[PDB]
Amino acid sequence: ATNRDQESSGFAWWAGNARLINLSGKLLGAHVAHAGLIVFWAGAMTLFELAHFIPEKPMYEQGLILIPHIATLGWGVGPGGEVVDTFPFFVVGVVHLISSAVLGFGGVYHAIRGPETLEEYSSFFGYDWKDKNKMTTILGFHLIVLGIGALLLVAKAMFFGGLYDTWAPGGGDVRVITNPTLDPRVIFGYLLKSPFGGEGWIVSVNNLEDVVGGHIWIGLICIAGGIWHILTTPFGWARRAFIWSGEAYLSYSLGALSMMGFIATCFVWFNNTVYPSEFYGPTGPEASQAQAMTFLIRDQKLGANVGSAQGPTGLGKYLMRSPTGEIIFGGETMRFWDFRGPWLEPLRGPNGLDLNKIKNDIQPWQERRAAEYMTHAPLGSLNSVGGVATEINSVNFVSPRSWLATSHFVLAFFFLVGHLWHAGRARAAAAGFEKGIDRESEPVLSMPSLD
Amino acid sequence: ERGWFDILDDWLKRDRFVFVGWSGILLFPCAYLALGGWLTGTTFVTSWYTHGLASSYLEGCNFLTVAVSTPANSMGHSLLLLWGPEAQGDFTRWCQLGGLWTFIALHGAFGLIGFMLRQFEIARLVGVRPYNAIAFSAPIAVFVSVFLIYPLGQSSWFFAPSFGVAAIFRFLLFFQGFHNWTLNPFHMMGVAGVLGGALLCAIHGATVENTLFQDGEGASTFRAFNPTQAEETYSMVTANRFWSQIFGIAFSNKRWLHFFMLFVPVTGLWMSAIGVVGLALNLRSYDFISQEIRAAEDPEFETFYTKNLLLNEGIRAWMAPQDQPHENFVFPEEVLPRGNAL
Amino acid sequence: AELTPEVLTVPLNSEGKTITLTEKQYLEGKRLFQYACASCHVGGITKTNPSLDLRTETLALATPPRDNIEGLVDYMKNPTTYDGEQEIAEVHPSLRSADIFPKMRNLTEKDLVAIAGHILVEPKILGDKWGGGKVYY
Amino acid sequence: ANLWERFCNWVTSTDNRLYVGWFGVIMIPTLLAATICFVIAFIAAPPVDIDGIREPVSGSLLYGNNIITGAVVPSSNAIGLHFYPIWEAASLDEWLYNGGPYQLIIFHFLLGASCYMGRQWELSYRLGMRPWICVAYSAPLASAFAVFLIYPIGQGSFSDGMPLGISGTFNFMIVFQAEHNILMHPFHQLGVAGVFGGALFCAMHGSLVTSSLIRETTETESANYGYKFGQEEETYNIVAAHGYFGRLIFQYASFNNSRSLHFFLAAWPVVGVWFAALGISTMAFNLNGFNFNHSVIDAKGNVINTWADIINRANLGMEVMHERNAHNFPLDLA
Amino acid sequence: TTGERPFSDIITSVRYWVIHSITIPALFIAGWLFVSTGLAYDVFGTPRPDSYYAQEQRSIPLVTDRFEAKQQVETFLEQLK
Amino acid sequence: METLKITVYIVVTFFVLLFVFGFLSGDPARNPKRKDLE
Ligand code: CLA
Ligand code: CLA
Ligand code: CLA
Ligand code: CLA
Ligand code: CLA
Ligand SMILES: CC1=C(/C=C/C(C)=C/C=C/C(C)=C/C=C/C=C(C)/C=C/C=C(C)/C=C/C2=C(C)CCCC2(C)C)C(C)(C)CCC1
Ligand SMILES: CC1=C(/C=C/C(C)=C/C=C/C(C)=C/C=C/C=C(C)/C=C/C=C(C)/C=C/C2=C(C)CCCC2(C)C)C(C)(C)CCC1
Ligand SMILES: CC1=C(/C=C/C(C)=C/C=C/C(C)=C/C=C/C=C(C)/C=C/C=C(C)/C=C/C2=C(C)CCCC2(C)C)C(C)(C)CCC1
Ligand SMILES: CCCCCCCCCCCCO[C@@H]1O[C@H](CO)[C@@H](O[C@H]2O[C@H](CO)[C@@H](O)[C@H](O)[C@H]2O)[C@H](O)[C@H]1O
Ligand SMILES: [Ca+2]
Ligand SMILES: [Cl-]
Ligand SMILES: [Cl-]
Ligand SMILES: [Fe+2]
Repeated sequence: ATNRDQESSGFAWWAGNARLINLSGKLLGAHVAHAGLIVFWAGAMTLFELAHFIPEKPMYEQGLILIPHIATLGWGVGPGGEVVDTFPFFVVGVVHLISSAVLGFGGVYHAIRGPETLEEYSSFFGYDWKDKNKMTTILGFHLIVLGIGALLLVAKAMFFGGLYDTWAPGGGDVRVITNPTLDPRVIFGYLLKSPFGGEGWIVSVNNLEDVVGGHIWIGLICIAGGIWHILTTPFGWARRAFIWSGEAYLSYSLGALSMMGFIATCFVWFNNTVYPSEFYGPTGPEASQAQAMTFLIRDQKLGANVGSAQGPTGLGKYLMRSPTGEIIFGGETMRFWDFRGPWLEPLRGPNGLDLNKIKNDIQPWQERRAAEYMTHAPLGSLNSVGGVATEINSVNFVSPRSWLATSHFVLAFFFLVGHLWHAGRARAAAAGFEKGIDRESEPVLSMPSLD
Repeated sequence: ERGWFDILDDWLKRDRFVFVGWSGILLFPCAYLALGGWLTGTTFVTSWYTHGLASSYLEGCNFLTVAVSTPANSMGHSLLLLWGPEAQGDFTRWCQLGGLWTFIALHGAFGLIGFMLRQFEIARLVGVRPYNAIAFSAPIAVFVSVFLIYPLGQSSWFFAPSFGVAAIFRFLLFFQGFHNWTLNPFHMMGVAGVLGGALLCAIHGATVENTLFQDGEGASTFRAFNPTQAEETYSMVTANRFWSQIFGIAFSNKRWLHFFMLFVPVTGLWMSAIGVVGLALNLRSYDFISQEIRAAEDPEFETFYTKNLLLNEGIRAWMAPQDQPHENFVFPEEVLPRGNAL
Repeated sequence: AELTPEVLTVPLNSEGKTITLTEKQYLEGKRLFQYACASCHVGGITKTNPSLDLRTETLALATPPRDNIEGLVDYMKNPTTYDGEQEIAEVHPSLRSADIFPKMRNLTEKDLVAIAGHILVEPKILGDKWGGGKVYY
Repeated sequence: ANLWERFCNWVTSTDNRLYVGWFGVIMIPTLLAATICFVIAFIAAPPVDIDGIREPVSGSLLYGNNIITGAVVPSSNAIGLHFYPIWEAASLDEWLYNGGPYQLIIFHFLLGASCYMGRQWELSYRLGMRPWICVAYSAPLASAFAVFLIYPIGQGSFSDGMPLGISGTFNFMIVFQAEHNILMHPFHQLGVAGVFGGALFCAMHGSLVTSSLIRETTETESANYGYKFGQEEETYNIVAAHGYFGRLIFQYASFNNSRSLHFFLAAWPVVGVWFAALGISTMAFNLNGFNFNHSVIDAKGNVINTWADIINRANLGMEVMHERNAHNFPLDLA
Repeated sequence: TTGERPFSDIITSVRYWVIHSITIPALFIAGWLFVSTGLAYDVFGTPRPDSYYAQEQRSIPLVTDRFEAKQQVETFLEQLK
Repeated sequence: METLKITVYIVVTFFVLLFVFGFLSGDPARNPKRKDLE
């Protein structure tokens, strides 16, 4: 029992996985077994979703989060996002499920059967956390893998069927992307946009050409930096700025993952291009704008001049100006005038919403789409009663956007706490006082008093 | 003199797994019956005849919505004894009339007395100062002011809090709509005591845990402490320097620090109890007269104070008919206060 | 109180013929109403047009009358405006527009009767709560 | 000894009466800016059109407020989540009308308070302490982010951020109950257990240590003079405390290890407040409290009210009256 | 220690489980039957799903007198046909 | 307003650089125990 109790290792059972820090072979086992769990869930959850899936209901009425990811990639769907073939969903699930047994097998082997340390067995697979050269080489391999992964999305988009394009003329459809955006002023210009309203930083990406071209740049960048980090070793300025230890490296990744979880939270909440509303339901901004549109349409059909209807506050009942003058929907949805969506843009002119188009060009499919999104607003209770908090039981609904945004905010928050925990501890362990103050060497006793 | 009294004293004070004591003769039956009454009532007993509410697992409620509800308003402040003139010894009627509520409230009151006597009794036998009992006066002040004095000032027990999760939430919202209780400075002091006490709890625990002396070799620092050691397990000097330089001030007296941790939440609860005594009589902090005079005359004058009263007015009108069924409020749709559209 | 055959007896047509639903039909009507209709009609109101509700008194004064099984079954095939003047299949779910309202694709004639029966029975149970909105919650 | 190294040694010096440090270099100017603007605005700012409907709310003392009703009012609903620094306004008078000060205060405050958390880590490193006091501070810090930043983002407007005022706080809480039924959300319930339990264990630890102080003084003097700052020996008898409290409940319900006792004191309120912060942060995306409205139905199908339905009636009253001129359409979807 | 037998001793002893493999399910089944026989309703006076209202009434049988409260409830119970 | 904007941009940039170069300036070694961290 090497390092498998508190006396040998110094770590109690509730910190038991810290006993693995310098047992690369068992540590390898733990990581591979865990990746098997991830792949297992992806496969099993997909199959569960498929078994419970009725093609006639919108995905967002059915508690689906994985099939929408597959459908967005262009598998199983046709014009308007209608499901034409569930077999791709089946394949994706089965293959992930079968693969998890391979990963589970390797993980269990390395964890309990194989060599506990790898340094004696193989200098290629062995590593020391303090070997800055080996650590950047391992990092380099994984950057190359990630860069290949990004290029697979490009290959799917350009050569293997395309992607579902909510903006496609004629209602949304799978479309092959032939001219991805390669202009670095466009691609990197997303990175310097303000993150505030009307700008939205990278969350604002609104067309597939930019999405695909962004993954070309990211693929190349990851492969290049992966080669760079194989061939190089950290420079002097980098050496002096960081802590070089297993726990420190963990803490940096925890920081990175937390940041990504917060970005994913906003992506799914605001973006309706790579999270199409056909599959995920309308965004919150979208459903609120859809209500204004619904009642503009109803009232105009009854004979109202919606352009000149003065509401109780003096602002237009249906239409008003944004603070920079654009014609926008009135009422409380004035806050959401930055929303763009395929069902609304046909009414947009150079000055914002165009009164002539509103009076003459509103098509029945737009009225349908707005009434659907208004009645599937992302509001609902924890027990999945859809609607405002005061609504009665009847509708079993919580938007996928709410499920995905709340879960990933919670996970991102706790991963930020984990970064602080492990970065603070890595710093203290490196400097040598993570177990407490040495009584005979208490630093404050050697310092001058403050007053 | 070793009579029966002293022999009984001997037995009551034996060092056993559960200490009993003289106080235990009051504490154990009363605590057991109050808890047993709450479990019995939330599992099997209705509120249909007193409130018009289902309130038991038997009826389909869950852990959040079960309650032992207060008696009907027409019972007044009746003790509602099982053998009293209302139930007249009939256990089923007694349950239907709300007898379990006074049963829980009264055995609970005497159970609380017994727990505090237990704190005095054990403290006297072990030889410690009785500050734990003194601190426990604050939960007693809260219980007595909210569950006894408040309804005794009102029309009947019906307006006391009912013993359940969602029933207590309704009690919070009633106090906002009718009493404007958030505006009351005695509640504000209670909030300060409760949040400040939670703050002291977090900060003291974290400070000790992060100024520990390295008194062992393991990475788990819990093992490096012996209950009989004479040394402080953490550095008061290092802790004092940390907070002086982070916050400006710090504790330097460890006895003051732990008295203060007693003082802050105990005082807060006592202050909140006083304000609730005022609410027993509807002696509310409802309004600021100067604000009302200005706003009556100047229809452009708006503050967060006037915004909240409109919310209170909504709470009163929309919840009163269902929440006070004995009053028979019929409010036609046209009289209900509502903003535009909603 | 109990869900009796009296409660489950509703007008079949305008001429005064009644039909008595089974408890299974009523419960099936409730499930299908939730499936296909409650996103806009929960509680008997109409979220996208609150002027029109599903109260029987409102349905009686529609053109043609909708306060009976045949009128409601016809509405789900070929819905009209309240005065009968216009056909609104293009913006209201119906069998005629099952291509654009896919949830209507797997409704059968028997399902339409059950949904219709639910709409006619619920006010007999709920009184003002049905079609009354938040005032009666 | 060049000038940059001199500056770095002063910044990180453990001898300054107040530690500065690298986090402090950001902390000090941002907190000063937020404090100065807050004080000026609280006293003298003119009314603010919070809900974007040209209906200004008076928040400052000079415009008819006292300490309890005063507030710095959130920026206008017409601005939503747009960035509104002073230089985006045509004049100070426009900026004041539209609630500009709110944005300036909370952005500088959230930066400053995040750096306050880093500063707690930083000084613990310079003094050779363990590092996790700042992890306890993350619980109140996450809560401020929840009501000033996260909740505005999910709802699409800083006008639904918490006002910077006493009665403004109450308004925020009441409307929150109407729109999310937060009382019925288990994360708020865990938060209540966090702060109720925190206050209980605070009085508990205080009373037990005070109850077992070792006699070192006469009755005419404060028992606090029995402890001397820096002394080596503990000032109370934890064995007598454990002996009392173990008998109050039972022996195994009591702590005799001061280290795990104090860890428990840290963990309970910090974890509870984390859950409270996460409740606000996830109700920001409209995953609301449990809805049992009309959950209980009799044999005929009559609704049988529970206490949940009475709560609903109260919530409706708050819903229909809040922001009484701001809604033109029947659903308050944000 | 206070002299009683340690709990860990007791609950890993075969004799404990010989006794409690009977007494635990027996109590559970007694509680089940208290409900399934309908006895819980009659002990406590709790309405069954079909006894909250009469068939056509929608008013609560609310107690409105202090000293005739018992007779009021009995009268409400008669009116259930 | 433009002068205000340039001023704030310059002020913010100043303090951010101090922060970054500050932590780049051998910060792991600024502790009371082990300096040799690199
Ligand atoms: C993803 C979660 C995860 C993973 C992958 C690991 C992995 C590991 N843990 Mg950790 N641990 C975890 C969670 C995890 N742990 C949790 C939640 C706790 C708190 C309870 C701990 C507390 C803890 C302690 C205290 C210790 C470890 C140790 C270990 C290592 C050795 C385990 C061993 O020898 O058991 C031997 C156990 C068995 C032989 C029994 C069965 C084990 C197998 C793997 C069951 C697999 C079943 C599976 C269905 C079979 C699939 C086969 C199929 C694919 C063909 C191993 C790498 C030990 C260590 O560090 O050693 C140096 C150690 O002392 N862990
Ligand atoms: C990739 C992420 C990651 C990895 C690899 C590690 C790895 C480690 N952590 Mg870190 N940690 C992380 C993220 C991570 N952590 C996050 C996000 C947080 C914030 C919560 C922490 C907070 C943390 C603390 C406070 C501590 C560690 C510690 C450790 C070490 C011992 C871990 C152990 O044995 O736990 C054993 C696992 C358990 C005892 C089980 C935990 C059970 C959780 C709480 C249940 C959660 C509920 C679940 C999600 C849903 C309910 C399920 C239920 C219904 C069945 C190990 C090096 C310890 C350390 O410092 O060692 C150096 C330590 O004291 N971690
Ligand atoms: C990314 C995470 C994620 C998200 C966003 C979803 C979302 C969804 N799931 Mg999925 N699922 C997940 C992971 C996720 N799931 C995992 C890990 C499993 C395996 C357990 C499943 C297995 C699963 C099944 C079997 C089903 C779903 C269903 C659903 C839908 C309804 C959810 C519901 O009602 O929850 C109810 C809400 C809760 C249970 C609240 C959980 C509270 C947790 C315990 C708090 C944990 C906090 C934190 C992690 C711990 C911190 C501790 C601290 C000390 C550090 C919704 C679309 C349902 C569906 O509609 O399928 C189509 C369904 O039947 N899911
Ligand atoms: C990234 C995860 C990972 C890593 C770094 C290792 C590393 C190691 N393994 Mg382990 N192992 C793993 C996962 C991993 N394994 C998995 C998933 C399984 C189940 C299949 C195993 C089952 C296993 C056994 C039975 C043994 C090892 C052994 C070893 C050691 C020697 C291996 C060697 O020299 O192969 C040389 C390299 C090759 C043969 C090339 C293989 C190419 C693969 C099979 C094709 C796919 C490549 C492509 C990148 C895959 C993409 C997968 C992705 C989509 C998830 C080495 C330390 C040996 C050992 O421990 O000695 C004592 C040993 O006997 N492994
Ligand atoms: C997983 C990804 C990853 C990781 C962990 C690393 C890690 C490392 N890189 Mg490598 N690198 C990568 C990918 C990665 N790299 C890729 C894809 C490329 C190709 C572009 C490179 C090209 C590269 C070069 C040329 C160098 C490194 C170097 C290093 C080392 C120093 C890191 C550092 O100081 O950052 C700290 C970050 C900075 C100092 C940037 C400036 C600070 C700004 C102001 C922070 C801004 C933050 C702000 C919130 C940004 C938000 C988003 C923004 C874009 C708007 C470190 C070991 C250095 C090294 O030692 O090489 C041997 C080095 O010279 N990397
Ligand atoms: C190390 C360790 C651990 C961990 C472990 C793990 C984590 C493992 C993993 C594992 C895994 C991860 C496993 C997996 C497996 C899998 C499998 C075994 C699968 C199978 C499949 C199948 C058989 C399929 C089937 C089918 C088909 C084909 C079709 C459809 C239908 C169905 C589904 C039926 C613990 C913590 C315990 C502790 C101790 C140590
Ligand atoms: C894909 C895609 C795209 C693109 C993208 C990109 C291109 C990205 C990039 C990105 C990037 C490029 C990022 C970056 C990041 C960075 C970071 C995040 C950094 C950090 C840093 C740090 C953290 C540092 C720290 C420090 C200091 C400051 C001082 C000294 C010490 C230390 C080092 C600690 C787009 C949008 C078009 C569209 C969609 C898709
Ligand atoms: C009232 C009254 C009385 C009494 C009675 C009694 C005394 C009773 C008792 C009763 C009891 C004594 C009952 C109990 C019950 C219990 C239960 C019902 C429990 C349950 C539990 C559960 C359900 C759990 C859950 C959980 C938690 C809480 C956490 C952890 C985890 C778990 C999930 C496990 C007499 C005759 C004198 C007279 C008349 C009146
Ligand atoms: C917008 C952000 C831009 C970030 C740019 C990142 C580029 C990285 C290059 C950093 C430059 C290297 O230059 C860096 O600064 C100065 C050089 O005088 C040194 O500065 C410091 O040195 C040592 C560190 O041991 C300290 O004791 C000393 O107080 C200080 O002078 C750093 O040790 C060196 O690493
Ligand atoms: Ca390398
Ligand atoms: Cl309001
Ligand atoms: Cl509106
Ligand atoms: Fe203490």
